[PDB]
Amino acid sequence: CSNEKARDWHRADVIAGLKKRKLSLSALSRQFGYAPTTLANALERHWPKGEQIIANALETKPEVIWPSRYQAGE
Repeated sequence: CSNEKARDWHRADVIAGLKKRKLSLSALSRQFGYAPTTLANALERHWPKGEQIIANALETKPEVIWPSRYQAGE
């Protein structure tokens, strides 16, 4: 019924995976300035630039945390 964690990283695979080192949507938010609400709402809101902030911490690409949303190829 609820896809919640459809194919992308669970809301917990995001924070649990990231927080596994030293990251929390609350810290990355004030580290750049955007209130904690912005970073959080960046999970379902229209703002692909918010995922860059998170993926940047893993030195990876957002296409790795949300692959089923990106499929136009490369």
